[PDB]
Amino acid sequence: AELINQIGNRCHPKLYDEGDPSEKLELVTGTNVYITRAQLMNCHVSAGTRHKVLLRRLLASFFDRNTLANSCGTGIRSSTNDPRRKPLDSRVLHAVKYYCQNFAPNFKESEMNAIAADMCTNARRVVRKSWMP
DNA sequence: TTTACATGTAA
DNA sequence: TTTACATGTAA
Repeated sequence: AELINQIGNRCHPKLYDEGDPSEKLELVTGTNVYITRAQLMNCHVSAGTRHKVLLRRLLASFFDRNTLANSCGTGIRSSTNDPRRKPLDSRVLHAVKYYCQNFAPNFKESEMNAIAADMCTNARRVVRKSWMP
Protein backbone atom coordinates (compact mmCIF):
# COMPACT_ATOMS: atom_id res chain seq x y z
CA ALA A 1 0.00 0.00 0.00
CA GLU A 2 0.93 3.61 -0.73
CA LEU A 3 0.36 4.39 2.99
CA ILE A 4 3.10 2.31 4.68
CA ASN A 5 5.86 4.93 4.26
CA GLN A 6 3.82 7.68 5.96
CA ILE A 7 4.28 8.53 9.64
CA GLY A 8 0.50 8.39 9.80
CA ASN A 9 -1.73 9.74 12.49
CA ARG A 10 -0.29 9.09 15.93
CA CYS A 11 -3.43 7.30 17.18
CA HIS A 12 -4.58 3.73 17.64
CA PRO A 13 -4.37 2.03 14.21
CA LYS A 14 -7.78 0.32 14.54
CA LEU A 15 -9.38 3.45 15.99
CA TYR A 16 -10.89 4.68 12.71
CA ASP A 17 -11.31 1.15 11.31
CA GLU A 18 -15.08 1.02 10.78
CA GLY A 19 -16.03 -1.50 13.44
CA ASP A 20 -18.00 -2.34 16.54
CA PRO A 21 -17.96 0.57 19.03
CA SER A 22 -17.92 -1.85 21.99
CA GLU A 23 -14.86 -3.67 20.68
CA LYS A 24 -12.06 -3.55 23.25
CA LEU A 25 -8.83 -2.18 21.81
CA GLU A 26 -5.49 -2.82 23.43
CA LEU A 27 -4.33 0.77 23.92
CA VAL A 28 -0.62 -0.05 23.57
CA THR A 29 0.54 -3.38 22.18
CA GLY A 30 1.50 -5.91 24.84
CA THR A 31 0.41 -3.83 27.84
CA ASN A 32 -2.91 -5.65 28.52
CA VAL A 33 -4.64 -2.29 28.87
CA TYR A 34 -7.99 -2.20 27.07
CA ILE A 35 -10.52 0.49 26.16
CA THR A 36 -13.54 0.44 23.89
CA ARG A 37 -13.27 1.99 20.44
CA ALA A 38 -16.18 4.27 21.35
CA GLN A 39 -14.50 5.46 24.54
CA LEU A 40 -11.11 6.00 22.92
CA MET A 41 -12.92 7.86 20.12
CA ASN A 42 -14.67 9.92 22.77
CA CYS A 43 -11.30 10.83 24.32
CA HIS A 44 -9.87 11.98 20.98
CA VAL A 45 -12.92 14.02 19.96
CA SER A 46 -12.97 15.80 23.33
CA ALA A 47 -9.22 16.53 23.15
CA GLY A 48 -8.70 17.34 19.46
CA THR A 49 -5.10 18.44 19.17
CA ARG A 50 -4.76 19.19 22.90
CA HIS A 51 -2.51 16.40 24.09
CA LYS A 52 -3.03 17.65 27.66
CA VAL A 53 -6.77 17.06 27.55
CA LEU A 54 -6.24 13.72 25.81
CA LEU A 55 -4.18 12.56 28.79
CA ARG A 56 -6.96 13.79 31.13
CA ARG A 57 -9.79 12.00 29.31
CA LEU A 58 -7.86 8.74 29.04
CA LEU A 59 -7.03 8.85 32.76
CA ALA A 60 -10.68 9.50 33.63
CA SER A 61 -11.62 6.55 31.41
CA PHE A 62 -9.74 4.13 33.69
CA PHE A 63 -9.86 5.87 37.09
CA ASP A 64 -13.06 7.14 38.68
CA ARG A 65 -13.07 10.03 41.18
CA ASN A 66 -12.75 7.89 44.33
CA THR A 67 -9.76 5.99 42.88
CA LEU A 68 -8.18 9.31 41.89
CA ALA A 69 -8.83 10.81 45.32
CA ASN A 70 -7.11 7.84 47.01
CA SER A 71 -4.09 7.82 44.71
CA CYS A 72 -0.73 9.60 44.87
CA GLY A 73 -0.71 10.27 41.13
CA THR A 74 2.09 8.44 39.38
CA GLY A 75 3.82 7.57 42.65
CA ILE A 76 7.42 8.22 41.60
CA ARG A 77 7.79 9.10 45.27
CA SER A 78 5.32 8.20 47.93
CA SER A 79 2.68 10.66 49.07
CA THR A 80 3.66 13.70 51.11
CA ASN A 81 0.29 13.88 52.94
CA ASP A 82 -1.12 10.39 53.44
CA PRO A 83 1.21 7.37 53.06
CA ARG A 84 -1.82 5.06 52.62
CA ARG A 85 -2.38 6.51 49.11
CA LYS A 86 -1.32 4.02 46.50
CA PRO A 87 0.05 5.03 43.08
CA LEU A 88 -2.35 4.97 40.18
CA ASP A 89 -2.21 1.57 38.48
CA SER A 90 1.33 1.52 37.11
CA ARG A 91 0.51 -0.65 34.09
CA VAL A 92 -2.40 1.58 33.06
CA LEU A 93 -0.41 4.78 33.66
CA HIS A 94 2.54 3.64 31.50
CA ALA A 95 0.30 2.63 28.64
CA VAL A 96 -1.70 5.86 28.78
CA LYS A 97 1.47 7.97 28.95
CA TYR A 98 3.21 5.99 26.20
CA TYR A 99 0.09 6.49 24.07
CA CYS A 100 0.05 10.26 24.67
CA GLN A 101 3.81 10.77 24.29
CA ASN A 102 3.42 8.91 21.02
CA PHE A 103 0.40 11.09 20.05
CA ALA A 104 2.44 14.26 20.78
CA PRO A 105 6.19 13.69 20.82
CA ASN A 106 6.91 17.03 22.59
CA PHE A 107 4.85 16.02 25.68
CA LYS A 108 7.38 15.46 28.43
CA GLU A 109 7.26 12.84 31.19
CA SER A 110 7.24 15.59 33.79
CA GLU A 111 4.28 17.40 32.23
CA MET A 112 2.40 14.12 32.07
CA ASN A 113 3.11 13.29 35.71
CA ALA A 114 2.06 16.81 36.71
CA ILE A 115 -1.33 16.37 35.02
CA ALA A 116 -1.79 12.95 36.66
CA ALA A 117 -1.09 14.48 40.08
CA ASP A 118 -3.60 17.26 39.35
CA MET A 119 -6.34 14.74 38.55
CA CYS A 120 -5.98 13.24 42.02
CA THR A 121 -5.64 16.69 43.54
CA ASN A 122 -8.88 17.76 41.86
CA ALA A 123 -10.63 14.56 42.91
CA ARG A 124 -9.79 15.27 46.58
CA ARG A 125 -11.03 18.86 46.47
CA VAL A 126 -14.41 17.59 45.18
CA VAL A 127 -14.97 14.36 47.20
CA ARG A 128 -17.06 15.44 50.17
CA LYS A 129 -15.41 14.57 53.47
CA SER A 130 -17.30 12.57 56.08
CA TRP A 131 -19.65 14.43 58.41
CA MET A 132 -18.82 12.10 61.36
CA PRO A 133 -16.66 13.49 64.21
C1' DT B 1 -20.36 23.18 41.02
C1' DT B 2 -16.71 21.42 38.59
C1' DT B 3 -12.12 21.30 36.43
C1' DA B 4 -8.12 22.68 32.99
C1' DC B 5 -4.47 25.25 33.77
C1' DA B 6 -1.73 28.19 36.89
C1' DT B 7 0.93 29.07 41.21
C1' DG B 8 3.92 28.04 44.56
C1' DT B 9 5.06 24.90 48.73
C1' DA B 10 7.74 20.99 51.49
C1' DA B 11 11.07 17.61 51.73
C1' DT C 1 16.03 20.37 41.04
C1' DT C 2 12.12 17.28 41.54
C1' DT C 3 7.37 15.66 42.63
C1' DA C 4 2.95 15.06 45.21
C1' DC C 5 0.25 18.42 46.95
C1' DA C 6 -3.42 22.15 48.18
C1' DT C 7 -5.29 26.16 46.41
C1' DG C 8 -6.21 30.16 43.10
C1' DT C 9 -8.38 31.42 38.78
C1' DA C 10 -11.53 31.47 34.73
C1' DA C 11 -15.16 29.58 32.27
